[PDB]
Order: sequence, then structure tokens, then C-alpha cells
Amino acid sequence: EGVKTDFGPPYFRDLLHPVIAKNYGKWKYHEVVKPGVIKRVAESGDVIYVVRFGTPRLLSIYTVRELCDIADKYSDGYLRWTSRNNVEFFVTDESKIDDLINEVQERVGFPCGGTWDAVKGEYGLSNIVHTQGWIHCHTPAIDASGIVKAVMDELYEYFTDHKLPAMCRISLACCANMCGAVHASDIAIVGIHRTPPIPNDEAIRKTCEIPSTVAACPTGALKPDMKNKTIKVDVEKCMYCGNCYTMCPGMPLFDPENDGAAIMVGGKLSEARRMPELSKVVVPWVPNEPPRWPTLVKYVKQILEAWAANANKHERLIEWVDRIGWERFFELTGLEFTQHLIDDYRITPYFYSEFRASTQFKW
Amino acid sequence: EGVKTDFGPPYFRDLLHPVIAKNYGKWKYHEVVKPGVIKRVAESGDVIYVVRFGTPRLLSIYTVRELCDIADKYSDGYLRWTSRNNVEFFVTDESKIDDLINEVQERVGFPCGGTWDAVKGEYGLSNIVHTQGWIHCHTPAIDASGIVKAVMDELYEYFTDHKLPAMCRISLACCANMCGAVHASDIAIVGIHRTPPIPNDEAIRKTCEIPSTVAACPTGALKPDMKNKTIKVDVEKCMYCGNCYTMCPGMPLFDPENDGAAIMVGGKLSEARRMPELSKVVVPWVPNEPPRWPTLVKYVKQILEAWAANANKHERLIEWVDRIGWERFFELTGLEFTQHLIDDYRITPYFYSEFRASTQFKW
Amino acid sequence: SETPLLDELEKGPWPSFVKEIKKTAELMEKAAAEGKDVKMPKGARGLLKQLEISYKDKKTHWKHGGIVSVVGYGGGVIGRYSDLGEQIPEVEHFHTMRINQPSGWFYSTKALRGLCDVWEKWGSGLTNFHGSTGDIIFLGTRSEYLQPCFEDLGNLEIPFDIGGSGSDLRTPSACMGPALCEFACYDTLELCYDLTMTYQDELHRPMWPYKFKIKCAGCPNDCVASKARSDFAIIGTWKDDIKVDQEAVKEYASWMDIENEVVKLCPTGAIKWDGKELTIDNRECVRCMHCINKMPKALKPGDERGATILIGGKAPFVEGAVIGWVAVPFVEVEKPYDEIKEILEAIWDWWDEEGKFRERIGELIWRKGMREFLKVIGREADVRMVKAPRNNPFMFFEKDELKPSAYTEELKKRGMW
Amino acid sequence: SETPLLDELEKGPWPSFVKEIKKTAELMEKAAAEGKDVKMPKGARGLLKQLEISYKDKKTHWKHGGIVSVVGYGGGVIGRYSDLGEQIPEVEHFHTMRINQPSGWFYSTKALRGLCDVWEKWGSGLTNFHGSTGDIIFLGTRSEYLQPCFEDLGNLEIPFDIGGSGSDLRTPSACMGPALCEFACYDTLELCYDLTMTYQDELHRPMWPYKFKIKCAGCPNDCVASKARSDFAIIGTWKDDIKVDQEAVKEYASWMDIENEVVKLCPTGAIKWDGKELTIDNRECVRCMHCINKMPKALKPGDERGATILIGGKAPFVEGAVIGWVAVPFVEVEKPYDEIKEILEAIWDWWDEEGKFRERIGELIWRKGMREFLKVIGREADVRMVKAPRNNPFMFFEKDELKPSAYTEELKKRGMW
Ligand code: SRM
Ligand code: SRM
Ligand code: SRM
Ligand code: SRM
Ligand code: SF4
Ligand code: SF4
Ligand code: SF4
Ligand code: SF4
Ligand code: SF4
Ligand code: SF4
Ligand code: SF4
Ligand code: SF4
Ligand SMILES: O=N[O-]
Repeated sequence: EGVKTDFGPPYFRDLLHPVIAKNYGKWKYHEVVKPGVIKRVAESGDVIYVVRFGTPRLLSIYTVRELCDIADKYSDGYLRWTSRNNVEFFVTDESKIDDLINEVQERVGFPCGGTWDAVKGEYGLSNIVHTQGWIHCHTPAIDASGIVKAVMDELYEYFTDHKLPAMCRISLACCANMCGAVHASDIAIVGIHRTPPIPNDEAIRKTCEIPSTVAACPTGALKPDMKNKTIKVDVEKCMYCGNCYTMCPGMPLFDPENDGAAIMVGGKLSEARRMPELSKVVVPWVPNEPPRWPTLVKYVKQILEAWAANANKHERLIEWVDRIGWERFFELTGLEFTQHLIDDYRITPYFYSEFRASTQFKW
Repeated sequence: EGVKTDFGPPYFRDLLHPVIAKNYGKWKYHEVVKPGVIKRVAESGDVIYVVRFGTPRLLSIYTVRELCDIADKYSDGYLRWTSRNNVEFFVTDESKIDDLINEVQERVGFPCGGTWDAVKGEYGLSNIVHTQGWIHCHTPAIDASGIVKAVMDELYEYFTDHKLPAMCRISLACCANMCGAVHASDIAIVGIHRTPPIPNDEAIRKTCEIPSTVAACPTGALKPDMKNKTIKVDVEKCMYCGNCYTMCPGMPLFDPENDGAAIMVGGKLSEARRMPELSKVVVPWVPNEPPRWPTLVKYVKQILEAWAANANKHERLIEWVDRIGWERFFELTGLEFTQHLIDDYRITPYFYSEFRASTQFKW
Repeated sequence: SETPLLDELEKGPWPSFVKEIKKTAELMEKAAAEGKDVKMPKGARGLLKQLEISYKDKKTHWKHGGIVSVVGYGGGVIGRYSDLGEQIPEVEHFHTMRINQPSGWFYSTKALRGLCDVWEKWGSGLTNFHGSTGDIIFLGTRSEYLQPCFEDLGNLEIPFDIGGSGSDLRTPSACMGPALCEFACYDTLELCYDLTMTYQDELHRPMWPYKFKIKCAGCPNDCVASKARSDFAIIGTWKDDIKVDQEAVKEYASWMDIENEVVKLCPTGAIKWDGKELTIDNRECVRCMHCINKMPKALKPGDERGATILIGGKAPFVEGAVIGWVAVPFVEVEKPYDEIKEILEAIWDWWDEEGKFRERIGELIWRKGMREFLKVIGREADVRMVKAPRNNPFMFFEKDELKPSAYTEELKKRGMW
Repeated sequence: SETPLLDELEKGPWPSFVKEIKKTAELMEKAAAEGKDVKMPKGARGLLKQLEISYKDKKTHWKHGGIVSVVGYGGGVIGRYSDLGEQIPEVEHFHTMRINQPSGWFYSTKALRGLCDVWEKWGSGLTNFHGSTGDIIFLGTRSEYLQPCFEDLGNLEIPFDIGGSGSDLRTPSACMGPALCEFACYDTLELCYDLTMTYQDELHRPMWPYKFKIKCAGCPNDCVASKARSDFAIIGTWKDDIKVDQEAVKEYASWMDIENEVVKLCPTGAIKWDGKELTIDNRECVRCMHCINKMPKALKPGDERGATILIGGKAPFVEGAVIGWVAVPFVEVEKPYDEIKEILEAIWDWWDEEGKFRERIGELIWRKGMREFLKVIGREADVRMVKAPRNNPFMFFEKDELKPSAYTEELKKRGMW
């Protein structure tokens, strides 16, 4: 026989609740009933309630088994995750919705919420997309799971209710690889280094292919040292991206006292009302202070609170700034502008600013 | 004894018409009378009438002498030129306004006009800022004063009256050096090449300074010859900028048949209503056709006539596009979008797009 | 406590990942003590212990990874070794396996339980639902268990294959699309499944200069973040008029401030409401979704549907962060998706041929120019591709666009043509 | 017909340059035969015939220029040789002398006549009024006439000195400002003359890596295109409230559509009119001039005046076309302008010491970054310098901003600090 390979993921259509399978592509409209609860009405007349819960993303298999029992009891043995790692159950009997929410809350400690309603114009904060950090990654400047936990404990009320005037996405990347959506988020936490690499000549020789390590440096900071068959760093040109360490174990630059997070704001992915946008740095650096990261959490909430207090309905962070300007933004958020925030990343081509980075155009 | 040096231009202040001198930096308001005549009222109650004429820029000293004969007759032996190379007269007694207007036509044949009123919102096309072309410059792709005389014949009308809904600057440069306002005009005519230089190995060794020729190339198409002591040109990397030819006489790229103009559009210098903007290529190439350059003149008129026909009062060319988009611009002006118009000029830094190229900001 | 820093993060209202780790350790040790067949009962607790040392030192305790895979694949498992392997031998090896998810993360309890049963036997018991690219993450097992784990996965009643890693096609992912969403402009789940199965070899066996990610969004709201998080973003759109139910708008009009919340917020002024009738100048609409989002009982995407393809989206390294830009204004999305497959295969052949080591497609297009890219995919330059035409006159011309001349004859005579 | 192509450009409503050229040689050759001290009577006709041939050939007939100036000065004379320099012997040399213009191009007739007699004696009679940089262009002369001509300009009752060329301080220019204009936020003309005098050495004797230009605009309308055509654009501005005459507005609003033409066109919604009163919110004013442009009988620039400095304006070679960006948000403009001069000299010391060959200042700042530029001019970073904060986290940090650590001690131990 030989082992089976190249068979792919099980076909989703066979994993769909029968009411979803039946009404596939034949929905009339959705209606956000309450935070965490969305009613979907098919053209057939079928009505399905999709109930959403926040999760820590890292799950115990025993938790998954618990969610399985719950799904068997309330949603006919079917569920899904969302693209922000919330978990959803499908309920046909509206009189059972609350029994479900209470049973999840009680059995696995997951809160109902993470929804928003553009119709009324009232929005929850959903989950934070984040990476592995110290749990599994070899190149992190910050932890991912500890910071998300700390930030969500503080902004918890925003997840369970629809308290914000517009959509706000928060994301975290534990280094400048930015593994997720930090580069296009309303608020983004990004791990950075502040110290250059110290070439370890013996490790570079044994394990590093020099030309491709050299070419990974965005600034030209690295050059080969032919005589000693190694690499030299020009510290004047190094901005601590860590990319040379991804390539080469003989190029570490970690420093637990100077590694930290930058805070970026004003990314947007959707097209609604205004074109997508890359997030922008507004706090250069905050230290790692496990387990609660209070300086970092304090700035994230400061930024979110100032935005929520002055935003009009639908006006996401970048839109708010389109209205008021960066001058008033730094004033209202209590943030200091410094030279760090003046862009100096030279390699990027200006012509990219003239490409249409969006699906908005006229036919 | 030795020649007097380092004495500079004569003091503007003694070269000022008495009425202008006394009332210096103490004006109440201006008020365009009619096209080509601007009324200026001092705070002291005094009234001076500023009257503007087109000049060819190039001027016989005899025309300069004859402009001085008119000047003693109508403006007390006092006159200025404007930043666009028009000539202005300083009339006191306002009956005399018309006689001068007549005499100038009678002598040098210079039309009254080149004005606009923001208040009314009726604007005239003013003179065309241009360069030297075949009259004196040794790296032109097109001729300046000819094309300039050709455009201004077909458009002449717009100069003498106020037939436009917003301000419109036309500018010309005869190579990529781009002298004048050409990178920031509502309509621009920029001489280009389309042909790579064939190096003249004999002239390079004798005249050119190799390393700085190679270093002058914006795309790196140039590489020195080790042998040989010359420069080779990678045809695949050359975009015919003509810069190498500036630094080195042995690098001609002239091809009488494949030299021409690009027409660019949508530039802006002033801050009013919307931020400053660089010009954008909208027609890649039109031939040189001494003596009238009919095809250049056609597209210019046709780009202008279609903006005029559509633009709201004060809506300049770039502001019009803010409104309709580029899809609609190309349709309405009857133009073709080709790959030539997608930017691929690699070296310019994306970060310039994030700098504030404008005085528009809040305190 | 053995973990006084992580114990802090069992406090507070948000569900705690530390409780997830502790529950796994407790129950895996309890299953192994009940004689169940569990190979790594101490895996979870050793992760716990190393995390606590990481919180105290404020640094990673993982080292640079050696290479590891399943028999027959060169991607899908990320080797990981602890620099604390002698102090904590139970995490000397702690590789992740990425498991390809069903399109839109739809499961049945039977499917998930099969995964839990296999992972309990072979691994730490820890998972991510889900990895950012979409995959189920099996977090932490040993080199010897990778193959036998994969064999169990493939033998389940509802079997699961490994996902992508390395310089391959990564696991494609999709928004829920037509399964739940009345805005879907094409079958996102079906297109994702079909691309996944069509390109199994490209996924399982990395061969390319670097990675390539595809993401499927049913409409411009882009709920999978395709334009930022995939090189090839397939974004549902339409070509005809938005569908309007006038009675339903009036229903909204009775309570919603349509003027301030819809009319004034349209990027292009395309939509008007005069108290009795709503109008959409569809020639002026850029299909941003805002009005539909606002009035889903009243407004729908038009009938002539397909997608816009945005190319090049990537994180910063090396040449900077990319939100993908218009490559293909409109393509049809119908099974078996030949036009989309044609575009893909053309790009991947070109890119495999010209790409440098670790160059993403975005960077290659920056390097080669849009003219070469458009020739590769056999499409013509369109104004929708740019936000503005070039701000300089340094244009390349094709030799065949030039008028024949003495100078062009001179270039030919020299072999510069 | 001597010129069957240039001839057909003496036709039409717009005043012909060909008729300007034809007129000159006609009157210079008539002069010479009248015993008048003319040294290049065949000036314009040499030029006329060469121009007719270029129209035929559709190519220039000028070749590269051999270095030729005046004694003591390095710049101000652009050389030029005709490649038909024996067929048309009188265009063997046709050198231009750039002549410094009075600030704001103001003249009395005396001044211009004296200019005319010199050029008719030593030149072709052909001029340019004016050059883009600002100078008067004397057009076409020979090597051994430059020096006598400049002796004569320099012995005129109303004298003119040479302008700048090559790698130096170019001739500064300034809009009419306080001479005729009611928006002028400072005395543009005085500033320009003063600057031109102060730095005569820097203008006449090129020592710099490339050229440096200065233009002075009296208000944000920027009537000298300063931001686009000088490296250092001094643009007039104000800090307090726009002065508003309330009765004056009422007058305007009897006939003028103030709502569409002013209110709805202000870029930040800062200006309000209710039929009764005009209100401006100055915290929200960006000082674009539009509202003042529209109603100069009502609206004035406020009292607290000076200027904004925009750095780096330039044509595209080598790194792209620049409209200057905010370098100094506000600077006072009063004689002898020592605040401006401190800036100018700090930039030049730095630019001379750091710049490459043919590197414009704008390009050095792009190379060295804004932190070094700001340190040089002793100014702090300010949000107003940027349109947006950086779109990536790749920031440099000063070594002194770092927390002391075992790692920093390691860097010091090695000599990497
Ligand atoms: C379930 C989920 C799709 C999936 O396949 O899993 C989803 C589902 C919906 N999205 Fe989404 N979106 C989902 C992630 C996204 C993301 C992707 C992301 O955040 O990484 C965004 C793009 C983010 C961005 O713009 O930066 C996203 C941007 C939107 C937009 C735009 C909001 C805006 O004002 O800009 C709409 C419109 C709306 O608000 O009604 C939207 C609207 C919707 C609607 C209302 C569509 C519909 O007609 O049913 C769905 C219900 C959302 C709600 O709670 O009201 N969906 N949606 C996603 C779950 C996330 C979660 O658990 O929190
Ligand atoms: C005559 C001249 C000044 C000088 O010689 O030093 C001048 C003079 C005035 N300009 Fe100008 N501008 C002059 C060059 C410019 C040019 C600069 C250039 O093209 O080189 C433009 C910038 C072009 C651009 O922005 O691309 C210029 C941008 C303006 C603005 C902007 C208009 C807008 O709506 O965007 C104002 C507004 C207005 O009053 O219309 C203006 C208005 C004015 C005012 C009305 C100021 C005043 O309070 O008196 C002056 C009367 C001119 C008029 O026709 O209304 N002037 N001003 C200029 C020479 C041009 C000519 O003779 O035709
Ligand atoms: C597991 C996952 C993070 C997470 O927990 O969510 C992840 C983790 C890693 N990513 Fe990633 N990336 C993950 C999605 C992403 C995304 C977003 C996406 O795919 O939706 C991006 C941005 C889009 C893109 O790919 O550019 C992303 C951008 C990167 C980068 C930057 C590539 C670039 O062009 O700049 C690195 C660099 C590299 O490839 O060397 C990288 C490489 C890595 C490595 C392989 C580097 C490493 O070994 O240290 C990661 C493994 C850590 C570990 O041991 O688990 N990962 N990574 C995400 C994938 C799991 C899955 O199968 O679903
Ligand atoms: C004289 C003038 C022609 C005209 O009538 O417009 C001129 C013509 C020449 N320019 Fe210029 N530039 C003239 C103003 C400009 C301007 C506009 C301005 O000064 O306001 C620009 C754009 C602003 C700028 O400087 O970037 C301009 C950008 C250039 C370029 C490109 C500069 C760059 O860094 O990209 C070259 C530079 C070079 O090769 O030396 C140049 C150099 C030259 C040379 C010396 C080219 C050469 O190799 O001979 C020109 C000599 C032609 C001649 O014999 O008269 N000229 N040049 C212009 C000034 C008249 C005057 O002296 O008052
Ligand atoms: S963001 Fe960095 S640290 Fe986090 S998983 Fe990705 S690569 Fe590892
Ligand atoms: S850390 Fe980044 S900048 Fe510094 S040397 Fe390595 S790759 Fe280059
Ligand atoms: S643009 Fe070129 S050709 Fe025209 S004057 Fe300037 S340098 Fe000479
Ligand atoms: S013409 Fe321009 S691109 Fe071509 S070689 Fe010369 S400088 Fe380089
Ligand atoms: S992208 Fe469009 S189709 Fe997909 S879930 Fe979001 S709204 Fe629905
Ligand atoms: S979809 Fe967007 S652009 Fe189109 S009408 Fe609705 S709001 Fe306007
Ligand atoms: S810039 Fe201002 S002050 Fe100077 S002329 Fe133009 S409008 Fe008048
Ligand atoms: S000056 Fe400009 S921004 Fe300020 S209020 Fe007037 S129009 Fe508005
Ligand atoms: O696995 N990160 O693309």
C-alpha cells in the first residue's frame, strides 16, 4: 500500500450544518441581535443564529473536546472558527441561545461577544491576532500570548458589548517579520530590537551561507570579510531588524533590556468609505515587563480611549486622523513626536505609492 | 586699480516708482479692472493701475529700448517683469490705461492680459515658462520658443480674456533636466529621448571623466571598460534620460526621428484648497514637427479644452481629477493609458511620500 | 508555586492561555497514569516550565531550528529545539505540525475529535485554532513521532493532511463566504478547496524562490485580510448595478440617519437619498461596500460577479510592507477556475525562473516592472492599476515602438538592438 | 527666403521671437555701418541661420562647452560652441552672461538703457527677460569680450554684477511682496537683496558639491514657485488670527456665492458663514490663502508674521523631482536675518563636508536622514515635518537612549559603540 499523501484537507461541504448546506449562497440578510449573536435568514425562510465566543487561540485538546460536547448539545455537532480565532456555534432554536452562552461561559470560561453592528453603528472590539512569542519562536523581541492576555483583561468590556463608534482591530507581532496583520491594523503592537548583532565568527563559518546572509540586510550594513571568511557589520547602518539572525545563527542581536515593542496605528484593510492603509508608528518603544506589561498596556488603552472619545460613528482610527490631522492626534492621545517616527527606510520605491493598493475603482 | 567686483545687483528700492516706494508694504486691496489691468489701492488712499503684457522672453535690446520709450510716456520711466516673464506697467492716471494698451500693440505687438481674478473666479491662461531649446542649449530633445509660439497661437484667445473656471499653468522644458516649473504645472511639455546613447570610445578617453559618468546614471546601465578605458551601456537598463550625455560629450543619444515631447499634467504650486502636487505623464510621446508642432499643440488644446469644459469654478486640473478619478480623466480628454504610464523609476524613496511637501499645517 | 509569573495570567476576566497549558499537563499526565497510550505526557508541563524561565529572563529559550519533515513532504513541520533540553528533557524537541484546515474553518465534532485523539497519542496536547495562515497548529512533538502522527491523521474516518511551510504554496484560506454571508460574490470555500487540491505538490514540496500565499475574500470588506496577508488576493466584486429594494430603504429611512451615515460617507458621492427614492450612480460607485454594509436588507451586490486580483501583499522584509495592488481588475470565478489557474501558473513559472533566493513576487515585480509582469500574465495595462500616472518622464520604450531611423540602423549595425 | 521655416513663425497673434531675433541683427548691422562701436554685428544672423538649420535637421547644433569665465569669479558665464563653427564662423563662440536681477524684477528706464548699450557693443543684442532662476540673460558673445563687457557693466552709473552658475549659490529671487501686494507676510525683496549681498563670495566662486538655490515667497500662494524651484524655499506665513472685516464680507455676500466658493472649498472646514457673520477657527486653519484670495477686501493675514522653510526642492536628476518639505515650521524674518543665516551656513558647512559630487541638498538629507539634518540646524523633530508617521518599525536609536545592559557592555568591550 504505502502511506497516503497528497489528499488535502477534508472537504468543508461535508462538515456544514445541514441548514447551512441547504441554504448555501441563498441568504436574504443577517441581523446582529445582541453582542455575540447574529441571526441569519435564508430565502427558504430558514433562520440560523451564529453565536460567537472569544478564545485564547492556544487551546488544550481537552478544551476542544469540551467545545465538542457543547456543539453536540446545542448546534447539532457543528461549529467553526473565525478569521480572528473566535469560535462560533450555530443554533436553530432561538430559545436555546442563552442556555448555550451560559454553558460555554461556565464550562470553558470563553465570553460571548466579539461582534459589531454597522447598521446601528455600534462596535465591539474583537480578538487580537497574534503570533507565537516565547511559547515557540526563536526570533521574538516580545511575548505574544502574555501581552494579548494583559491587553484583553484591560479592554474586556469592549469585547462583550458594542461600545465603540467604529471598527477597531488590534494585532500583535512578536518581531519585525510581522506574522499576521500588524502591518494593516487600527492599533498594532510590534516587537523590535534596539541593539546591533555581534558576529560570532565560528558559528558564521560553520553554519552561515555568507552571500545570502549579506543580501538579507535591507540597509547594506553587512559586508563579507573574505580574510576571515565571515561577515562584518557597519553599526552606523544597522537598525536592528534582526533579518540577519533569521538567516544566520552567528548573528544574534537580542538584548533583554533593550528589546521591546513599538506601537503603530491607523491601518485599514476593508474598502468601506476609505482606502486601505498601512499602520504607522506612534510610540517608538516600550519595554518588556512580564507578566503584565503595564507600560505597553497603558499606551494601547490611552490611544484607544482618545480615539473612542472623539470618533464619529463609523470613523475608524485612520479616518479620525484624516479628519483632524496628526498634530491634533498626538495632542489628544498625549503622545510625543520624536525623530524616530520620521520615515528613513530607504529601500522602498516611491512608485509603490502610485500603485492602486485597493479594489476601489470605477468601471 | 582693478575692476570692481562683488557689488551685486542695484538696490530694488531706488528702482521703485515713487507711488510704489511711498506706499511700500502698506496696501489695502487689489481689484482686477478687466483682463490685463489690476487696480491697486494703497492704505493712504492712493490708486495705482498695474497693466500686464505678454513678452517673448527673448527680447531684442531694441525692443527693451522701445519698452523704455513707452515707459517714459505712460509710467514715469518705471516698469517690472513678472515671475512668468510678462511685463507690467505702472499707470497713475486711469484714462491713459487704454492708450498704453493701444501703443504697446502698435510698437512691440504685445497683447494685454495674462491676468485672473480669484474674486470673480474668471481666469486667463498666462505666459508659458520655458527654457532655451535650439537657440542655445546643447542637450535638447525639443525646441522651446517655437513650440511656445505655436501653442500660444492656438490658445492666444485665453490670454486676452478670462475664459477659464480655474487657474491653468502651462510650462515647457526641452530635456529631462527639467528647467523651469515643469515638474509642477497644470500642463507640462517635457522633451525626451527614446534612444540609448551609442558611446564614442575616442571622445571618452579624451574628454570624459569615466567614474562620474558611470555614477551619473540613475539606473546603473553604465559600467566602465577595463581595457579599453571607455564606458559600455546596457541597452536593457537605459531609459534615455540623457544625463550621461551632460557629463560626457562622447555619449550622444540624439535621434532626430525618435526624440519628442511627453505631455504631463496635474501639477500645482500654490496651497489654496489643496496641497502642492508633482506633474504626471499622461501622453508618453509626440513627434517634433517643425515648424508648427501640430500634434503637440492638438493634445495640449484637447487636454485643456476638456478640463475647461468640465471643471467647476476654482477647480484646477489636479483638483478636477481629485473629483473624477483617472479612469474618467482619460475618457473625457480622449487619451490612452499604456504601460509607459505605470511608474518604474526605482531610486526615489517611498519615504518622500510621507514628508510634508507643503506649508499647509495647523499650529 | 512553580510558576509564580504565569500564575498572574490566570487572573483577570479574559480566558487564560496559561489555564489552557495547565489543563493539558494535568489531563495528559492523568491519561498516561490511567495507562492510556500517550507518548508525551510531560510535554505540556515542560513547555510551562520553560515559559516561566522565559518570563523571568525576558527572552526566548528556543534555538535556531534543524530541519524535520514527514516522509514524502519537504514542508509543513517547523522543527524546534529548546536551549534548555538538558534541564528540561521533555521539550528537547518541540516541533509544530501545521494541519490543513477545512475551508472557512468549518468543522463537525467528529472531525475535531479525530484530531484530538491523534494529538493526545503523539504530541503535547497543545494546539492553536488557528495559525494565522489558517492551519490548525499541533504545538510540540518529537522527531520520531512526526511520521506515525501523520499516518494516524491520514487513517482517520475524517482524514487531515499536512499544511504548507518553507518556500512553497502556503495553505490557502477563505472567508466564510456563501456558507453564511449574503454579500459573497463568489464561492470562496469552493475556490479555496479547489486551489488546495489542484496544487498539493506545490504545497507539500517547496520548489520556489520563497513562499507564496493565496487568500480568498468573498467581497471587498476582505474579511480574510487577503490584500495584506497573501501574495495573491482574490477579492469578490461585481460589474453591474447594486440591487435596491426601495420599500426596504424607506423602512430604514424611518429610523436611520441615511444622509449622515450613508450619503455623506460614500467615497464618491455615488448614492443619493431625497426622502422618497434612493439613487445610485453605479458608474461613479467604486464598490466599497459601505451602503450595503449599512442597509443589508435593502441593497445587494449586482449580478455580474467575479473578483479583482490584487498582487504582492507581504510583510516588510526585505523591501517594505505591501498591501497588494490591482493586477487583474476583473476575472470570472467559476469552476474549475481555469482563468485563475492560468494566471497563477504563468506567474509561478516566471517567478521560478527570474526570482532571486528569498525574493517574494511583489519584490520581483518591483524589480522587473509591471510591463514584464503584464506580458507574463498576458494582460494589457489598465489605468485601474495605478492611483496616479508616473510623476516623471523616464519611460522605457519597446524597440518596435520606435520610428525606423539612421540612428536605429546604427544600433543594429553595432549589435545594440 | 533665407529662413522658410522660421519665417512661418513670424505669423499669428502671439508676439514672435523670430521677429525679435530678425529685428536685432537688422539693427546691429545697420549700427556697425554707422560707425557704432559694435564688436559682434553679425550676432543674431549667425544665430538665425543656425536656428533655421536645426529646424531642418530637428537637432541642436551646439556642442559641449569649454570652461570660460571672468577674472576672479568662477561662475556666471555659460560657454557654448557651434558645431557649424566654420560654416557659420560668427557662432564659433556664443557664450551667455547671466546678469543679476534687482529683487522682484523692478526697473527704472535708466537701469535698462545702460544694460542695452553694453550688450550692443560687446554682444549679439539678444537677451532673455527673464531667466527661470531670475537672472537677465545676455545671449551670445565671445571669449575675449566677457571681461571688457563686465568691466563696463561694473563701471555703469547704474551697475550690474554677474549672476551665479556651476556649483554655487545661484541668484536668489523673490516675488513682488510688499512692493504691490497686500498678502505679503514679510519684505521678500529686502530679504532677497540682503542674501544676495551677504553671500557674494559663495555666488561668484563655486566651491560646493553642487548648486544651491533660494527663493522668497511673500505668502503661501508662492508666486515664485519657491517649493519646486529652490533648495531652500522661504515661504511667508502667520501664527495668529486671520483679520476679518465683517461689513466687508456682507458686501461680498450680496452677490458672491460665499457658501460654494469659500466655505465648501476650505480644506479643513475652518471657515463658517451663516448669512450674518463670518467665523474662522484658527486652530483648524492651515493658511492655504484661498479665503483671503477670494475676498481681499475682507480677509487679511494675521499680525504675527514670519515664514516657513521648505527644504530640498529640485528637478528629477538624480533621485527624483522634489517639492520641498517642511524643515522649519516658523522663522522670524527681520533684518539682518541672522536666524535665517545661521540655518543657511550650518546646512552649507555640513553639505560641503558630507555631500557627494553633484549631490543636491535634498538628496543628502535623503541619504543621511532627517535626524542629522535637524542636528546640524539645531532644531527638534516636529510632527509638522511629515504628512504621516513612518509606515514601518525600522527605527534607529541613539546609543544614549538605550538602557545600560550586559549586552551594551559587551558592545563597549568589543569597540562597537
Ligand atoms: C466571521 C467573519 C468572517 C470569517 O470568515 O470568519 C466576518 C464576518 C462578517 N463581516 Fe467581516 N468578518 C470577519 C473578519 C473581518 C476582518 C478580517 C480581520 O479583521 O482580520 C475585517 C477586515 C478588517 C479591516 O478592515 O481592517 C472585516 C471587515 C468587515 C467590514 C468593514 C468594517 C468597516 O467599517 O471598515 C464589514 C462591514 C460591517 O461592519 O458591517 C464586515 C462585515 C461582516 C459581516 C457583517 C458580513 C455579513 O453580511 O454577514 C459578517 C458579520 C460580522 C459582524 O460581527 O457584524 N467585515 N471582517 C470574520 C470574523 C472576525 C472576528 O471573529 O472578529
Ligand atoms: C504677477 C505675479 C507676481 C510677480 O510677478 O511677482 C502674481 C501676482 C499675483 N498672484 Fe500669483 N502671481 C504670479 C505668480 C504666481 C504663479 C507662480 C508661477 O506660476 O510661477 C502661481 C503659482 C502657480 C501654481 O500654483 O502652480 C501663483 C499663484 C497664485 C495663487 C493660486 C491660485 C489658485 O487658486 O490655486 C493666487 C490666487 C488668486 O488670486 O487667484 C495668486 C494671486 C496673485 C495676486 C492676486 C496677489 C495679490 O494679492 O495681488 C497677484 C495678482 C496677480 C493676478 O493676476 O491676480 N497667485 N502666482 C506672478 C507672475 C505671473 C504672471 O505674470 O502671469
Ligand atoms: C505560525 C505562524 C504565526 C502564528 O502563530 O500565527 C507564523 C510563524 C512563523 N513564521 Fe510567519 N507565521 C504565520 C503567518 C504569517 C503571516 C500571515 C499569514 O500568512 O496570514 C505573515 C505575513 C504575510 C507574509 O507572509 O508576508 C508571516 C510572515 C512571515 C515573515 C516575513 C516574510 C516576508 O516576506 O517579509 C517570516 C520570515 C521568513 O519567511 O523567513 C515568517 C516566518 C515564520 C517562521 C517560520 C519563522 C521562524 O521559524 O521563526 C514562523 C514559525 C514560528 C513557530 O515556531 O511556530 N513569517 N507569517 C503563522 C502561520 C501558521 C499557519 O500555518 O497558519
Ligand atoms: C539659464 C536657464 C535656462 C532658462 O532660460 O530657463 C537654465 C539652463 C541651464 N541649466 Fe538649469 N537653467 C535654468 C533654471 C533652472 C531651474 C528653475 C529655476 O532655477 O528657477 C531648474 C529646476 C530647479 C533645479 O535647479 O532643480 C533647472 C534645472 C537644471 C538641471 C537639473 C538640476 C538637478 O539637480 O536635477 C541642470 C543641472 C546640471 O546639469 O548642472 C541645469 C543646468 C543648466 C545648464 C547649465 C545646462 C548645461 O549643461 O549647459 C543650462 C545652460 C543653458 C544656457 O546656456 O543658458 N539646470 N534649471 C535657467 C535659468 C535662467 C537664469 O540663469 O536666471
Ligand atoms: S512574528 Fe516573529 S516572533 Fe512572532 S512568530 Fe512570526 S517570526 Fe516568530
Ligand atoms: S539587523 Fe537588520 S540592519 Fe542590522 S545588520 Fe542585520 S539585517 Fe542589517
Ligand atoms: S531643459 Fe534642458 S534643454 Fe531646456 S534649457 Fe534646460 S537644460 Fe537646456
Ligand atoms: S541615457 Fe540615462 S539611463 Fe541611459 S545610460 Fe545615460 S544616464 Fe543612464
Ligand atoms: S469578505 Fe465579504 S463575503 Fe466574505 S465574510 Fe466578509 S463580507 Fe462576507
Ligand atoms: S458601495 Fe461605496 S461607493 Fe458604492 S455607492 Fe455604496 S458607498 Fe458609495
Ligand atoms: S506670494 Fe503672496 S505676497 Fe507674494 S506675490 Fe504672491 S500673493 Fe503676493
Ligand atoms: S486660509 Fe485656507 S484653510 Fe484657512 S480658513 Fe481660509 S480657506 Fe480655510
Ligand atoms: O510561516 N510564516 O510565513
